[PDB]
Order: sequence, then C-alpha cells, then structure tokens
Amino acid sequence: AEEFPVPNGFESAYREVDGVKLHYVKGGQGPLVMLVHGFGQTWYEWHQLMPELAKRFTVIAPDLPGLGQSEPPKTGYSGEQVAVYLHKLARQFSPDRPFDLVAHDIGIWNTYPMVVKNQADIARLVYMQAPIPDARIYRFPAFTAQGESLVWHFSFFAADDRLAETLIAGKERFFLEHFIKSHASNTEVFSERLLDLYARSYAKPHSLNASFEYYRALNESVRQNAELAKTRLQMPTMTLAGGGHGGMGTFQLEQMKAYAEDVEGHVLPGCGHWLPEECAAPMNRLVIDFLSRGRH
Amino acid sequence: AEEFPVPNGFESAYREVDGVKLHYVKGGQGPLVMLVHGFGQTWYEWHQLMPELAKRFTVIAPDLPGLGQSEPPKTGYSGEQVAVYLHKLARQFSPDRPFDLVAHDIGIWNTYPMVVKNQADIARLVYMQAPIPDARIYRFPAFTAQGESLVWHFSFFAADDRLAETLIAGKERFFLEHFIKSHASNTEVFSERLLDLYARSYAKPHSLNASFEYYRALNESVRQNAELAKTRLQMPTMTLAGGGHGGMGTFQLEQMKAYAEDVEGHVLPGCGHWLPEECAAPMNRLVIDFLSRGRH
Repeated sequence: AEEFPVPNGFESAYREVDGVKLHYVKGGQGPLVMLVHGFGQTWYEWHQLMPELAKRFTVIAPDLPGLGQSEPPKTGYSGEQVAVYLHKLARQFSPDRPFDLVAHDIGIWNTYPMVVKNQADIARLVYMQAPIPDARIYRFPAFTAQGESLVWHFSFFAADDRLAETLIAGKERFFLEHFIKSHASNTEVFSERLLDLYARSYAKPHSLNASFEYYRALNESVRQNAELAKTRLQMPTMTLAGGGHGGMGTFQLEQMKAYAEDVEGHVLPGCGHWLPEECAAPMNRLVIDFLSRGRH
Repeated sequence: AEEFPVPNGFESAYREVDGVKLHYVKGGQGPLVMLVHGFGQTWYEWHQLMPELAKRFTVIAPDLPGLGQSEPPKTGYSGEQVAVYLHKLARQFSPDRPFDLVAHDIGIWNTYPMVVKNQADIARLVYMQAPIPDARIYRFPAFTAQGESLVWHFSFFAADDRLAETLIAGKERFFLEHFIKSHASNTEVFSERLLDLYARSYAKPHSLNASFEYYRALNESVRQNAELAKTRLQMPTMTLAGGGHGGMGTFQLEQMKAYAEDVEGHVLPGCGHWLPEECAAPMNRLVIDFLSRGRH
C-alpha cells in the first residue's frame, strides 16, 4: 500500500543498500538527478517537480532511512552515516557518470558528507532551506520579539527521554500541522488531504523516532563536518531560500559561500520553508534551468 | 485541602486581591519577607527555608496567580499586571513598613515591576535563576554544542494554538520530571515522591494553561520593562545562580548590574536551576545572612 500517489510514468520501488531496504520513486531518461526530502515529509514533496525534470533527466526520489517506506539505518543517523546509503543508492543507477543532487531541509545534512568526499560523482548541486551542520547553528536565537523562533525545534527534537515522541504520540497530525504552518508563508497549499498523508507517514512509530534521531545526531554531524569542510566544494552549486516567514533569507547563500567555490543563490520573496509546495512554480523553474545548463 | 504539607507553626490561607483569590502560607514574627516561586513549582519550593527565616521575620509565600491554589489573574499575565497582585498582597501584611523580597525563576518577572515602581516599599531584594525580561533574552541560543539549550522552552511555551498544553495534557508528570531534571545538576533530590506532588498541582487544567500564559506574555513584559528600567533599583540586592548544569552562571549578576546600584552576586558550584532543593544548605545560609543585615 503506497503512502502517497505515484505520478504517471514513475515507479515505486526498493533497493537494498548495506542491508537497509530503501524506498524510492523513479522515472525519466537521461543523466541522473537525486532529490532528497526533509523533516516532516517524504519523497512526495518532489512530486510536482519530478514530471517536469523527467523530460530531460532520470529522476530518483528516495525516502530517507526510517522515514516514508524506507527501513531505518543500521549504522546510525549522523550525516556521514546516512550519506553512505544515499551515495550508494545513486551509484546503483548512475555508475558511469556523475549525477545531480537536490536536497531540502535535513536532506542537506544527509548528503553533504558524500558530496564533499566524492566530488567527481556530483555534477551539480542544489541546496535549499537548512544550514549545513556547523558552528553557525549555535547562533540562532531560542526566542524572538515576535514569539517562537524558527529553530527551537532543534533542541526539542534532540532532547533525550524520547521527549518529542512521547509528547507528540496521539497528536501527530496536530503537531505536524502546527510545525508546517509556523514555518510557512503560504499555508493554503497544505490541504486537509496532504496534511493527512504526511501525518500518517511520520506517525508510524519507527518513523516518528527516526525523525528525531536525525536531530539527536546533529551535534555529531557538526563535529564530522568540521573535518570534512577542510575541502571546498568544486562543482556548480545553487542555493534557494525563502524570503518570507519561515525562510532562511540570505543565510543559505552566505553560508554556502564558505563551502563552495562556484555558487549562485536566490531568495524567493513571499515564500517560507516549504519551497517545493509553497512556491512550486518558481522553485521548479530555477532548479530546472540550473540543472539544464549541464548535459541532459 | 492542601496540595503540599504546611510546615509546623505555619498557616495556609487565602486573600482576595483585586477580585483574585490568592493562596499563601504564612508564619513567624517580625518584618515581612515575601518569597515568590517560579515555573513548575509552588510556594512549597520554599518550605525548608521558611522555618529558619520565621525565627527572625514574618514569612509569606504565595502561589502565583493560576498556579498552586491561587486563582488565575483577571487582568493578564504580563509582569506589570501580575506584580500588582503581589504588591497589594504584601502590603496587606506590611502596610506601614518596607518588606523584603526573594524570588526564583518567573517570580522575578512577576515582581520586578512592583519593585521598581514602589522602591520605598522594598527593603532588600534577592533574585535567583531567571533573566529579568529584556532584550538580552533574544540573544540566548536555540541549540548548543552540548545539545538542547537553557531556554528553548521560552518558544515552546509561547507558541500559539495552545501547542504546549495540547502536547503536555495527560503527560504532565512525565514532562515535569524531564524539565526539572534537565535543568538540574544535583538531580537526585527530585525523588519520585516530590515530583508527584509538583506534577499533581500543575496538572490542574487552569494551572497548566496559566503556566504557559506567563511565557505568552513575556514579550509584553520585555516592552514594559524597557520603560521601567530607565530608573535603577536603589535598595540592597543579592543575586544567586547555579554554576552547574542548568545554572545561569555569571549572567544573573552581570544583568543585575545594569538594573541595581547595590548588588552582590554568588554562583553556587554543583547546583543547577533549582537552588532551594539542589543546594539547600548554602542557598538558605546566603539568603538568611543577607536579609539579617537589616533589622529583624
């Protein structure tokens, strides 16, 4: 039983990677583009971009380990550990050619180590709406003059005693709707049905836990990246960020400038965190144009 | 009924103040000292200090509006609104003489306005383990290199949609044990028996809501205090802070120096947020000695 509807011309499938069964949705022909979702969501956040991209590329959108229909990782949830699964999955489908990577939210955390360690495998890179884990995350404020901050969830989700699972169980739909809307500019794009679909997926007990284990590993990911970042990224990179409520603003590009030699950035006015859904059309156009400057 | 055992020789009573029935515990003889508790607790956090102070002072320990056995406020939960209730309560028992004040956590928020607006009524002041609400609170980090930060709960509790009550209702005893121990150094003093007593009190629906309304008013309290702080406090003041896990460290004294002409500060090693329980012997001694410099 599929958790989300598969677009016409795409297939829902599974591959075993290092003993972990990963779910993905795949379609199209041409060079490979891997799209990696973030917290609260699954492969389905890419379902509007995928058919357009499939006109020029082979597109694969996996569920992160433990989320959606993917098994939890057997190593751990730190960025370097999870990136192995995603790198090896992509290499099964693009063994002889570099591939493109698009990532949203914790999809960044779970891909940056394999990008920096396997640069010859990455043709072009698109990152949106999350910091690469580094010491800059320790500067975000706990509280603001307008109320709750954008990043206090880092501490809530990383707390021990299974604090987040214990408080959210039985309230999974309520919490996710609040989380999405508090990080959105355009809340109208989140229909009842769409919120229902995402809530049912991450409410699976192993997926609810998996969601927060990414944050319980966040400081380990920071420490990992402190060593990895001694090597700059050399491939063409684009950053996207919202300019409205929930958006990262100039932070996304300004951080990426410290990591990448060849980077262009855009801030989208009137958009918040959930760019593929809040601002699907301009985000799709910018990704498609950026990736189509390469061979396709 | 009594939610907590009253020390021998003290009385548990109520007084209507501006239409709000406040609960308090009172005993002793001599000049008045009012002890004001904070979040997660009630007057009972003072129950070991109270018999010692009552040898030299009349001691009153009220429950904050909405918490313990006190009715919710009728005006609002901002510091300036709540301080009216506490000032009028104290002056019922000390109408012609200044009184002393000791406050912990949001007890500071709920007393600072009446101290600065009625300085001749306050003989000596002791503040512990909370910032006075001002712009400094917007600089605390959401996430730290050790993990969850001191004050991410500011945003959790202030979030709209009754986020905190909706998640914590039915899980109050679980949440309070996590909150107290995560802000403690000497965690072993929080026996299951003691946690049971505190949890039963703040699980009253109006008390759970009242608890978070103090945080929903925090930005208003900041705006109030930006005007009030144009006049410094002139009376002798002492600050206490924990130096261990959960403690405010040097921040407590360093902020108070901006507010008070005459201030001495102490950081208690191996002590976190809950000074009366984690570090009863040194904290009680510091408070008794400081207040006993005045007539008693």
